Order: sequence, then C-alpha cells, then structure tokens
Amino acid sequence: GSLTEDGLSYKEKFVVRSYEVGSNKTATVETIANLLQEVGCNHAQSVGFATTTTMRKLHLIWVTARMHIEIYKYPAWGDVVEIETWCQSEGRIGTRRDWILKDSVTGEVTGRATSKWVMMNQDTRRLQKVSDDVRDEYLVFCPQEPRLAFPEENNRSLKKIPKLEDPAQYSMIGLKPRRADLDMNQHVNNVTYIGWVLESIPQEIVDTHELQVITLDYRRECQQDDVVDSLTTTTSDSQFLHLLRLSGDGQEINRGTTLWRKK
Amino acid sequence: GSLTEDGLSYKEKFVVRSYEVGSNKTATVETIANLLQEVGCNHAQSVGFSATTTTMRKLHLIWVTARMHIEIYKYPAWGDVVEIETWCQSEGRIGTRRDWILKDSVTGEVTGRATSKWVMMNQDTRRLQKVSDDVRDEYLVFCPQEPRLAFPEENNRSLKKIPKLEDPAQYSMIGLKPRRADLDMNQHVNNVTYIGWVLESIPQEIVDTHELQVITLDYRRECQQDDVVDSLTTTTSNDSQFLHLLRLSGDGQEINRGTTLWRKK
Ligand SMILES: O=C(COC(F)F)N1C[C@H]2CCC[C@H]2C1
Ligand SMILES: O=C(COC(F)F)N1C[C@H]2CCC[C@H]2C1
Repeated sequence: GSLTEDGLSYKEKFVVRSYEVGSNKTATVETIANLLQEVGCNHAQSVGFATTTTMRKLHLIWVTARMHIEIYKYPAWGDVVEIETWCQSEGRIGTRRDWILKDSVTGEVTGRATSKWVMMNQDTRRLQKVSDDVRDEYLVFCPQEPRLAFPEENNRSLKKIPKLEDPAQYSMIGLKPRRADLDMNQHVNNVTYIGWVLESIPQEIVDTHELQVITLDYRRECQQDDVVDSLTTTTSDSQFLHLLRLSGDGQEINRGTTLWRKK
Repeated sequence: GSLTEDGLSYKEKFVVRSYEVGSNKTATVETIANLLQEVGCNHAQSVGFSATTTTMRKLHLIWVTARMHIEIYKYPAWGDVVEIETWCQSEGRIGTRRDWILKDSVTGEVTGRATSKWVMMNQDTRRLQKVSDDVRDEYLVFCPQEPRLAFPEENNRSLKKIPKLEDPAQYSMIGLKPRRADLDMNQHVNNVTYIGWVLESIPQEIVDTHELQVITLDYRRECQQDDVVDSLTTTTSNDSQFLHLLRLSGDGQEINRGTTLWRKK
C-alpha cells in the first residue's frame, strides 16, 4: 500500500483468499492477524526499517507483550479489506501499534486491533525501557497527539487477565509447531499462539458462535522443539479464559480471553 | 487476475508477504503451493465454478487431487511480484490435469512450474470414478484442445512411479495433528498441509544448506480432523534425494507417498 498524506500512518488493501477462510466462507481470526502483521511490516519498510540505528548496535528488538483484536464483520472470500496502521509512544514503557479494518466498498469499520510492544535484548531476552535516544529516532513517524484505535477509558484491551485454575474445562494437549509456524528469523510466529489458544475452544462454539473479541498476553516464547497444552474454561454471549503452557513442567507461555456472539 | 485473451488460461500476480517466507527470506514451498491453489480457484470462479458442473452437483461428485508435482528454479523474495499462469486439460476418462507456470514479473523468466492430476470421486462414499461424457463436454470448452503441457519432456519426473518406504525409516516426525488453520472452508485438511507434514521429517541440516528443487506427492487417503500422522523419510541418493511416507500413527494406514530433490545453495 502506501503511507497517508501526512506520513504518520500506512494503508493497504488485501483481497481475501480461498485458503484464508473458514467454514463460514469469511476470513479466520488468524488470517486477520496475519494481515495485521503484514501491513505493519510494510509500514516499517516504507519509512526505513524492524529496528533503529541504536537498537541494532545494542542487540535490541521490539517484542509483542499483548494483542487485542475486536471484529464486527469478517471479510468474505473475494472481498477487499482496507487496513490502516500507525505507531505511538507509551514513554519508556514501550510502543503501541494500532489497526483499523474497513470494508473497501462501504467504507465502514469492520474491525480494529491494538498491540503493546516492549524493548528486549535479542540474546539474554531481558526486558528494557525505551531510551530517549531510541524515542527520538522513531517519534518523527508517529502522531504527536494521541490517536487511539480503542479510546474507551478502562476498556477490554487494558484489563488484567487472571491465570486459569486447574482443572481446565477444555484442553488440547501435545501441540507442536511445524516449519510453516516459524517466521523468517526461525522464531514461532505470534499468530500461531492465537491458533493454539483457539484449539481448546469446543467445536460446538465455533459452529454456532462468531469470535468477537480476543485478548492475548505474551509471557514466553515457545521454542521450535517445545510442546504446548491449550487450556480453556467458560467464565460466562460466551466468554472464555485461556492458558497456553509447556507440556512438561507446565511453564506459562500465554494467557488470554475470548468473547463470542451467537450467529 | 484475469483470463487470457483466448479464455483458455488464467493469470494472477501475487506480492510475496513477510510471513510467507522462510530463513532465506524467499517464499516457502507451502506458500507457492497455497498460491497455486488460489490462482486455480480464481480461474474456476472466472468461468462459473463456485468447483463442479451441473452434472457433478446432481451426482454428488467432486474433483480430488491424486498427484502433485512442483519444480522450482528460483523462490520469489519477500516483496517480489510473482506471476502464475494456470490452465486445465482433459486426460479422457482418467481425470483432469491442472498445470501452472510461475514467472518473475520483472524479467519475465520462468522461475517454477507445477502439474497436478485430479480424479472424479463421490463426496459421500469416497469411491473414485471415470469422467463421464456429459461432464467432459461441460468443461472441455474451457481447456485448450491441442495439448499444452507445463512438463512436456520425453522422460519427465512428474509421471514416475513412487515406491513405498521400507521400515525402518532413516528419519521421522511423530504425532503430527492438524489444527483449524490446516482445514479448508469445507472442513477437510488442506492439500498443502501434507506438503508441510512430509517436509517435517527432512532433517534441519538439509533445510539450512540445500534448496528444495523438486517435490512429487501421491495422495492415497485423506487425513481426518481427529487423525494423527507420522512423517517418515529415507535418503535414496551435489544433490540430495529423499523418499517419503505419511501414515496414520495408529494402524499405519498409508495416506501419502512422495519424493523430494534438493540442491546445494
Ligand atoms: O516496530 C516498531 C515499534 O513497535 C511497533 F510499533 F511496531 N516500529 C516500526 C517503525 C515504523 C513505524 C514506526 C516505527 C515503530
Ligand atoms: O477444476 C476444474 C478441473 O479440475 C481440476 F483439474 F482442476 N475445472 C474448473 C474449470 C477451470 C477450467 C476448466 C474447468 C474444470
């Protein structure tokens, strides 16, 4: 696509593909999640990026800490969806990347997303606050006045997610990543976690309901040779509490919540 | 994309995406396989197939993949535009063939090509059957009459008989299950998932040092949503050759067999 007239956001139109849709012939939440990360990459490339000059000298990367997605209408197979994305500072806590999905024909908002990214060393995996010299390097590509995709004060994207208590109501055990699940850098794609979380949602809910909200908290990366267990409990529209953990020791890697509506 | 001037083939340009590339920052063979099935679906839709005829719908009949052969000379890089041209052709009452040609949008050179053999089957009973004349006439008007082969060679590798892998296998990837992302719109496992499962038993060292040049896959059975697969591999060979076997974890029922050919980077 291209940067908007002010250079402070990026837009891209995607045509939804045959293998990108589910049983309802509309894009899956993982296809939407894939399209959000693609428009985010093109926005970074269009302004010279995904690290700054300081970041590569210090072996620093932006890592996902939290992802929140709300979908009102899933684009059908053959439909064009327009996604607009931008970044914003959260001082020294990290960066936020926001998205707005629109119907290319009507112009209506059909979905929206927000993500929280934190600075981390590539080698030790130790968290880090954003330095001023780093902030100066990317502020010129962000709106100065706040531009929020989810502007509601105390909303679903900032809610504290509790840890799921054993025994879980549902579970999908023995989940492993394949080469298609890794990115260009050999790490498991952040979208795979969405898929693994939804694997423990019972098929009856998937057949009768539509996923409206998904909030995911990223605690630890699943390695190529790791095995995950996906756990789910109904906390309620249908509401679920989720937990991804290592098959062996039970080390937590993700926690989240989903909200579904009757079709 | 669109049908060509004669309406006997379809072309589409795809821009390669960030999540669609592997370690070498070029499209994976599963991304290529996904793009081939996407250009095939748009070709069917552009001539009124949204993918059976009136006779096929009335008789609960569908086209199923029996064999897929893909040969790649250059994998498109992240950001590159790849142009795929696809067409179909009759093989009398045996079935249909769908062929593909991948081209570099900048140079116009052929960077890859594929051929597939499809057979008619009843959706419910899963029993194969020959292409009837009533069906043949309904789709012949969308195929070239003179043969148009992507792999025309006198002794091409797309028609070679694949043997069954003998136990013990040299390599293996056990306990492979499909997730919802592996199913298509009809809830059946996507034919591309089998390519990935086959490659899961190729050792990582081969993937890091070699590039996949040829892959031939034979489809014997479909893996159900609640099935578990075992991927087996044995080296049969500057170039590396492998013999593959996908089978059910339990009884050892065969679902796929294939071969791969790799070349040093
Ligand atoms: O990768 C980041 C920061 O994390 C998150 F926001 F994507 N970026 C990408 C660069 C291009 C857009 C502004 C710059 C911030
Ligand atoms: O899908 C097929 C044939 O099955 C298989 F070979 F792909 N089709 C759909 C139409 C495309 C032009 C020929 C028509 C027959």
